Amino acid sequence: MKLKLIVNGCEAPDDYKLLRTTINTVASLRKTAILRFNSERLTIISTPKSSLNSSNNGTILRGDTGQLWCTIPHDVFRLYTVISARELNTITMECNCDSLLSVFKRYDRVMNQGSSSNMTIKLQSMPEWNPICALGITFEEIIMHSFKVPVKLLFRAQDTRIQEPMINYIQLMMYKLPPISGEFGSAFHGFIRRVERYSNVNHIHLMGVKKDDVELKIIVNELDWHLEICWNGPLDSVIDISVMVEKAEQESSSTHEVIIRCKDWKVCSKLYAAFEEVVLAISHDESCVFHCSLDRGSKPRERGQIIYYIARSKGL
Amino acid sequence: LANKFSASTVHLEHITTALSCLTPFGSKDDVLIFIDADGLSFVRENNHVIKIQLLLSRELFMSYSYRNETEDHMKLCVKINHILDSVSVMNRNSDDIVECTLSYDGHGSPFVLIFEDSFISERVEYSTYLIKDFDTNGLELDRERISFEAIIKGEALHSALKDLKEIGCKECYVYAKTEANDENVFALISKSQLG
Repeated sequence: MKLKLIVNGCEAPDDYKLLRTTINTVASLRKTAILRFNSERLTIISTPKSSLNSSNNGTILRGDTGQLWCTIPHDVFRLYTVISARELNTITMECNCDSLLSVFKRYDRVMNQGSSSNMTIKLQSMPEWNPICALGITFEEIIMHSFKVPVKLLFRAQDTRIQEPMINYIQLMMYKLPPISGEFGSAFHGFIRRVERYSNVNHIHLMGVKKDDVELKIIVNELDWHLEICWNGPLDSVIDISVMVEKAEQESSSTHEVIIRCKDWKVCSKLYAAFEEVVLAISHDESCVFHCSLDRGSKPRERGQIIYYIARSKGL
Repeated sequence: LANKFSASTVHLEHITTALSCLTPFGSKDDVLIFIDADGLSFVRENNHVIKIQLLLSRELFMSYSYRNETEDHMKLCVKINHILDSVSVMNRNSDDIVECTLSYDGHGSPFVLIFEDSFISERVEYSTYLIKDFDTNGLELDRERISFEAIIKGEALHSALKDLKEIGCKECYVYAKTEANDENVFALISKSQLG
């Protein structure tokens, strides 16, 4: 199950930034993350349904339902040697975010020092200890620094159970957020972080109303006084015992609303500050999806994708 | 606007100054708001013994609309702590705020305060409460029986008040006397720990 990979930060810094942001978000979202290595791309997944994550019982105690998916085209790695005997040569692993984040932080420190080396990653069988293997990582520091991280492989039955959430696209309203690098980036960044000024606020009500032809609002009713925050700047819109959640009747055909938690909003703000092209999709009283897209061309190349699904924190 | 009363301005100093002036009357109590074509007045009373009334005239607002017809004035009551907290959080970025508008739509509706920035507007609605039976007009100066009058400069009076406060003054006595040859004697006598 060879997984020899080469990572360089001096070539195509956008890809390195995307990988760093993905690992940072998955580490800040949950303790362990799933890594799928396909013949075409690398998928990094943070889901409460993972074997290691489900132990914490986050869903029933704190409502940890959000799911984070990141796709990294194989062009990011200088060398992509992924050979397997499964569908499309897919190898699934469940790694710990803390060790990987620490290793990448050390790599960032070394790169900022001035080194221009490369990081080599491989899958090895540690004799010290779903068999558990090690992710051997090596790199030079102008001195061969080598670190190893425990990892657990997943079977096909285990791999297929982890599926990306699918949203009702026809019943979904998408808004194209202003670019962060643009003149309106700072204003929107402040607007997203505005609700953080209220310590005791735990839920925020996002609303989007047609009539630049749409407007977005954040409502807070957890204080002694009703609070409404409106963005008046330009904003373009893209054109068992289980039961179905009850959806409140829409006030109008051109208004989409959803109540979510403040932590998810902070994560969305971090994602917006990380990437340039950001899209906010709202399914009325159902969910909120943050889609960050990185575009690179040569024969256009694969589009780097980061999708964060957030379930409603409360009903409407 | 469609509101019965709507007043918008570009100077944020008036609102904060009025709130600061009203603060010494208690951080957690009621404030009465009077609205009329002349302007908007804030009224507070303490222990039925003291009363304060601060008036913001029509000229202070860049736009002022009072479309009420049935009644010549509107009366409402709000909680000072709510406004204080809301303004304190909303006024953290005092440099960027460019417009401030008050609005009201008669009895049964909230008092609406909107801070409008270049691209972000924050709207807060304050719930209103029944006005206490006590009439603020009860404590008024009988203009036909003035015992004495005096005109003083603000800075000197402020310095005197600071001096009285810092010595822990407990009782105050305003002494006013006049004589011939334009001789005037206005004094404040304090009983405190110092004597």
